[PDB]
Amino acid sequence: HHALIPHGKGGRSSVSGIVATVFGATGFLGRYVVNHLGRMGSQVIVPYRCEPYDTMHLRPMGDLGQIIFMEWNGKDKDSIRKVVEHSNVVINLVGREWETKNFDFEDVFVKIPHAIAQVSKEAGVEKLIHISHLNADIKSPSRYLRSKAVGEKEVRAAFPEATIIKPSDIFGREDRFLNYFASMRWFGGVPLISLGKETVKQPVYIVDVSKGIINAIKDPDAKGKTFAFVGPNRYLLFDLVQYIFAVAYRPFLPYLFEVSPFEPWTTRDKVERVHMSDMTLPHLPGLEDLGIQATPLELKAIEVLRRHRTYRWLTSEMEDVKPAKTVN
Amino acid sequence: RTSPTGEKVTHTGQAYDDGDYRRVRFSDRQKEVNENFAIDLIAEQPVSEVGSRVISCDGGGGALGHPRVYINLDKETKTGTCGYCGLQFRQPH
Amino acid sequence: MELVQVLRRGLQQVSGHGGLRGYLRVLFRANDVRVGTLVGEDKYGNKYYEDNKQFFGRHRWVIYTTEMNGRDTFWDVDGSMVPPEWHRWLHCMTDDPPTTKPPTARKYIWTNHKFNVSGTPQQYVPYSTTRKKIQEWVPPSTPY
Amino acid sequence: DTRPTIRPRNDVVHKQLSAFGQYVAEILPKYVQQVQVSCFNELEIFIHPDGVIPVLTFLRDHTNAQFKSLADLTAVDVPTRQNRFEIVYNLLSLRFNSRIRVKTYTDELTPIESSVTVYKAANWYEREIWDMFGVFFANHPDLRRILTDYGFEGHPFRKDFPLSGYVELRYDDEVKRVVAEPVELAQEFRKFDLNSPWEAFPAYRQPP
Amino acid sequence: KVKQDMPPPGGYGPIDYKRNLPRRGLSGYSMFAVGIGTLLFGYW
Amino acid sequence: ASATRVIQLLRNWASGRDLQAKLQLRYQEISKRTQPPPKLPVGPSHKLSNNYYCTRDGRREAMPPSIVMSSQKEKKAVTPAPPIKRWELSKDQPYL
Amino acid sequence: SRGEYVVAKLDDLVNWARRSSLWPMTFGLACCAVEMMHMAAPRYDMDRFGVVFRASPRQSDVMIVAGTLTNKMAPALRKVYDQMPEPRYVVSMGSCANGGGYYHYSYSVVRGCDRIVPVDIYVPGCPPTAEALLYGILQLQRKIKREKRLRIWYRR
Amino acid sequence: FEEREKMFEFYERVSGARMHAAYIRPGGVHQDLPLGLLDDIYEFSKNFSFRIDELEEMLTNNRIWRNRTVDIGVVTAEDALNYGFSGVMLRGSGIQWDLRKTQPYDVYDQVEFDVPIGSRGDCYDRYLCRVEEMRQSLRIISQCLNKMPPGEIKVD
Amino acid sequence: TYKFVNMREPSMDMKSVTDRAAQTLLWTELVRGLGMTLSYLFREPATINYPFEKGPLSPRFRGEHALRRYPSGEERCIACKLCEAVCPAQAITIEAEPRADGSRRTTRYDIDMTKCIYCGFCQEACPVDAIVEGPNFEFSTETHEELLYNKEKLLNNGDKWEAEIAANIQADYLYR
Amino acid sequence: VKPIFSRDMNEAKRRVRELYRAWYREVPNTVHLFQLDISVKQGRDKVREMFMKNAHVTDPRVVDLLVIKGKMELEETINVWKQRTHIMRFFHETEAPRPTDFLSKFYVGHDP
Ligand SMILES: NC(=O)C1=CN([C@@H]2O[C@H](COP(=O)(O)OP(=O)(O)OC[C@H]3O[C@@H](n4cnc5c(N)ncnc54)[C@H](OP(=O)(O)O)[C@@H]3O)[C@@H](O)[C@H]2O)C=CC1
Ligand code: SF4
Ligand code: SF4
Ligand code: SF4
Repeated sequence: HHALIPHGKGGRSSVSGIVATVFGATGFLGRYVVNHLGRMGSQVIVPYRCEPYDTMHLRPMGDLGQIIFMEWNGKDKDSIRKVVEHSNVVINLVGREWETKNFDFEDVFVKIPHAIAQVSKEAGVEKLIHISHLNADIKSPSRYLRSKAVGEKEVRAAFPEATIIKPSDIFGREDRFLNYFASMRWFGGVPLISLGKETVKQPVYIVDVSKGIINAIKDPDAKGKTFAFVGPNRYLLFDLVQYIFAVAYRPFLPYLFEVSPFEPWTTRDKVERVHMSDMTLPHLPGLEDLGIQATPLELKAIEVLRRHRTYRWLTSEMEDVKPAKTVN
Repeated sequence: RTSPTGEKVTHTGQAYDDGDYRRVRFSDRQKEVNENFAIDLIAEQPVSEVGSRVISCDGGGGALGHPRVYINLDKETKTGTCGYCGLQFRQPH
Repeated sequence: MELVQVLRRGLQQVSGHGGLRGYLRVLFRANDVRVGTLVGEDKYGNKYYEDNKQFFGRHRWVIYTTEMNGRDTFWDVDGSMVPPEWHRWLHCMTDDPPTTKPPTARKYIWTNHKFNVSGTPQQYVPYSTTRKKIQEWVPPSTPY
Repeated sequence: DTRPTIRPRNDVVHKQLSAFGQYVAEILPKYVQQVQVSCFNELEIFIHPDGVIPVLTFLRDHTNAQFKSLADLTAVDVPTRQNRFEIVYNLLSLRFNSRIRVKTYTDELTPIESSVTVYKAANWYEREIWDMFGVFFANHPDLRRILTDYGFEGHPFRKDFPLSGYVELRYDDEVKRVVAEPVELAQEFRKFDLNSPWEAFPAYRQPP
Repeated sequence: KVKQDMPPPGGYGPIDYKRNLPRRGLSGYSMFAVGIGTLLFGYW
Repeated sequence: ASATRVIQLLRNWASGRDLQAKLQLRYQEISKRTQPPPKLPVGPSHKLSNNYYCTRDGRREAMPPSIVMSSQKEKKAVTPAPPIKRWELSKDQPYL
Repeated sequence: SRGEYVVAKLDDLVNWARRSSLWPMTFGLACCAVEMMHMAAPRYDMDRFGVVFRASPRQSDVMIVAGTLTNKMAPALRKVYDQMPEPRYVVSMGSCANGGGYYHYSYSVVRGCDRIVPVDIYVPGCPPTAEALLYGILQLQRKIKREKRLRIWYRR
Repeated sequence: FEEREKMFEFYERVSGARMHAAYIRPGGVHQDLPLGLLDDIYEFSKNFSFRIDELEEMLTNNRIWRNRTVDIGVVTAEDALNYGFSGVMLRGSGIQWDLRKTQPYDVYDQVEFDVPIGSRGDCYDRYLCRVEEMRQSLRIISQCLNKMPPGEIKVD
Repeated sequence: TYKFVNMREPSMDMKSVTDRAAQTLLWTELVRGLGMTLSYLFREPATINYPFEKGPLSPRFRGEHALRRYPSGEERCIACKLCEAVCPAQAITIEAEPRADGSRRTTRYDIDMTKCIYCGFCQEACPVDAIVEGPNFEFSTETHEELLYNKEKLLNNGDKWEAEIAANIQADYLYR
Repeated sequence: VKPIFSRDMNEAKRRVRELYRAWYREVPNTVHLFQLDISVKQGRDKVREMFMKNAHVTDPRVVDLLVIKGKMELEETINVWKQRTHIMRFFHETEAPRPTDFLSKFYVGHDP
């Protein structure tokens, strides 16, 4: 029904015929996804629950009448219906790394995704892009990963052709993974369980994940396939943190926050997930399947961590830190 | 008038179709529609009967109207219609 | 002396706004406490006053209504609340109040002036007023 | 003719300007190619481009030609001529309360001598001419873009340059900077053909 | 008849167009004398 | 202005000029915004006779620039114009 | 509830402070800056509303883009905007700032400051009359008054 | 600036826009003056001289103002001509040049005024020149208000 | 013809030198300026009480564009499109088709106020006084899309402001 | 025709090499000055690419003007007259790659 012929040169004023409802657009991955849709000329329907002021960053990402902001409630199915009725593609990015007063990991990673998928199918949405985690497992101890996998199964049940993506520790300018390690100063030295010597993580670049999502939407065979976005290289957690502090000009000092009512600095599940080595699933399609070539962390490391410089490393000395050893 | 979708039809005969994605723009905002259809309004206006074969209409108000045009009423079945105003004039039978 | 006259005039202004309560009300709703002849009041409730003694620009003023078009305006005095007919007199376009010289009545003219609805759910959304230009071909519904 | 509609014309100034144009041509036969006085009393001297500095220096220092003020230095791009760019110098003589125009021609490659030595005001004018049209000025103290963007490519005022340009600017969150992207107009500039099919001025008719 | 906005019969009145900055204050000798007198009274 | 005589005197003394004579704020010398309907006049060519446009077509009476000299196939010295006359010092106020 | 009542009242207090003491920075670029000055002129006197022209952008809350944002000036506008502290609001004054106005099809004019910086209030006109600009600021004040930042944090 | 606001009203009364008027059009002016406009112009010009004098009272004789202007940015007359300076720049250095006098246009030949001429070429003299130009402008305005002829406002 | 600003030699009379030194030492001129500002303090402020008090405006004021109707109720616009041509910013987009009755009625009258320069050429060009800039200057929006005015928006603006627009035209049509 | 600066192509090539040396040596500083995320090799690769783009020119006059324009860009880069975005504009990043295969262009649009 809502099929639009793409017309234009793929610019801001062009028409790509992608009416997309990017759930959780006001987020780290959300911004890049909206920007890619906006630069192509897509009708990005933005459902938001926060203040409209917090959504202003998404306004300049699209041409006039291309970014539509409408309020939605995760506890209201009707809100989901009115925000995906005219959409031909729905992207679900709703996920909080810490539980809240009225939203628990189950609600954010099972209940809300399932409601979106069920409503989208009833509305007739062509494609759904759910965003899981690579380490998500039904029997994983962490509630975060366990709940994410539970919702992933329910997403497939409601939306049979849903294209589920499982990124692994996305890194970027406004990321909660690289910046989190470079914020160990608040947490004394560098709190590392067992010096983080048994954890190998595979981080993925933010743009790579976002471009993959856009490519998945265009890809005609991506429907119904559970993609897993893996990083270019696997780094030892200790080496990765050493590299992070190195380019951030931070003294490497190798070495409760859930209570904080404001956004928790650290979560028990986050601590477990940080010290949990990233899984390796070779049976799932990756970025190369979608055509996106993985970008090494080294090239984009400075863009995320130069801003965390202390006194004289972004200039003057400007010592070049060599790439950290990769456990590959 | 209102479309089957529930969207009021403009006097320009425009109504976003059910399959039209652009209909989302009125999701939480009203669709500005003028509620005085001009075509209906002139139809209300009565047809003047002027004995003269040729009459001139300026739209009323002189300089506040439209360029004066002279209308011929020879046609018996048809009624002379102002080019600008649209007012209909007839010659009494 | 004239100072006593000034103070007495201030007390007169206090009385003229309908007691201390009204005096404070106009003080905190309009930040002005001078009185003037009530030229007229629109249907929405805004009251218009004129004092020729005041210098040009403050000779005419409007006290906005508390409730207009189902909106509380006790503190939110929108500048677009002024009805079109009073707009001429208030903005000094004409020297004739609409009460003295009513504007010509036309059926198409609105019966309820609406303030700027930007930011409200009744805001105007742009759209095309034309129809589809190129009609497409309909495939036959009967299998060959 | 007469009556208020017609503009009054002063013949005395016309005669004076014609005489002075002949004066300049006689003094500088090496460079002066043509001398014209418009019907609205504006003397114009056409000079070979090699004579930019000599002719201007004569028109500035000569006792009977004290044009010591460079009013405006501009260029006119006519693509139908081999020397498409036409460099026009507008001068002012306070001593004799008169103005004169020195018009020269140049190509897209042939350099033109800078007149900064003659008039110090020529600096920024020639910078603008180079930036907008692309006319290189030899021996210029500092010839660089003065009005366009720093990284801009192309000369905008050229008749072959698109009005909307080739590139547009916008802010991109992914790169966290203002980026340049190919121009895409939501509403194309509607070209209006207004030239009437009927001749308007018989006096300026070009015979076939 | 023609009713353009025109100068009134007889024209408008005169308009000041020159600097009016007046002369105020005592002479230099007098001002210095006043200051010195205040000083002398203070001293006494 | 509605100011006490004392305030007026203090204001004038501080300024050094009679401010009440020329107050910047406009009170009543302003012209009435509502004015009588005007009757603008017609131009010199609003006539029913001797009004042929050929006699008043200044736009079509322009001519191409006259070519005084073209390189393509005792005189006295000539100035562009008579030399400018020295300006004369103002008589209303010679020195500001 | 009591918690909602406390949060709502505190949010209203915070909203009142910001809207009452808005500090704008004059990003005067073109003709519209002149009318902006006439807004601060005695007749209208934006300071009467608490809106005092803060020269320092580091101590400003509202950026009034007044004029034609050219391509050459475009990077500076964004860089100044991100150096503004939050909460920061952008008010676009004039058709040139809104969508390019007279120079929309120019080769070196940004097609509206909305592309470079997110805009909150658009003031129409060329130039918008000082009252219209004052009206826009008051509309921004009402916009701030409607904001419920704390309430949403509590109801999160 | 309040006086500038009053003059902006004169623009709006005759054109309908405060700053950009498009009133002077090739061929004349768009419309005739609205009845009563000339009278208000006379009232403003009558009290405008006092305002200029008040400006001089606060700046002209002030020693701090002189220190910031006297012997600052001195331009030799010959340099000004060679550098293509015009207007106050030429007059500031003593060059007796003014297009309204040397090359009269419109009916400037039918008005009588005086051209302020500097003596030192510093900023202070140019400041005095600009002030005096305002004074002489009132002189021209009074003449125009008393010589405005009857007729059409556009070429027939 | 020319007046000598400055160019005033100082008298070296001992009295004149004394007064000059008095000005320098006793800071007389600074006190004079201070007194001038003090005088300005006791004047009446010129601030109008917005929005309760509005600034003066003339009937020729140009503001929000509006499409008018004949007294019968028919749209004056007869789709001549010359207002589209005259518009110096190319802001008006007009598409017209023969109406069911058969008159020249536009199917699209779009003007983006974000591109319009509020020149007023459109109202001067219209031969039926259909498009007339209204008196409303306070129509600021919060989103760019709102500025782009549809034909329906223009018709509604005309219907809202018709009384004032007609009164102003009646008060100014003689001048035009 | 009067040569702009170089009478012969060999003289023009001398000017080209001089400009290339200056650009090659400036690239490391430019990355430091504007804190660019490109590598020194990347900048020097771009410099060579830009020079190689205009490698089909045969007129010494055109080569001279190209060198003059190249000098002007270098002057702005050295004098920090350009901004970080201006330097990055050489490296087209946000612009989506337009394919060259006819079948791809056929799918993309009506592009000729
Ligand atoms: N490195 C990573 O961050 C990785 C994350 N993922 C998953 O992919 C997604 C990436 O999220 P990202 O864009 O980084 O955003 P963030 O996790 O940084 O911020 C949370 C996002 O989810 C939305 N959200 C969270 N809880 C709710 C709720 N209860 N109701 C509505 N919206 C909610 C937020 O919108 P709002 O602020 O308005 O509430 C915002 O868009 C998440 O689902 C995440 O779990 C998977 C792999 C790696
Ligand atoms: S909108 Fe009009 S007044 Fe404002 S900057 Fe643009 S052209 Fe100038
Ligand atoms: S000029 Fe008037 S009649 Fe013609 S299209 Fe425009 S609004 Fe309609
Ligand atoms: S007033 Fe001017 S800018 Fe506005 S629509 Fe008319 S012609 Fe265009």
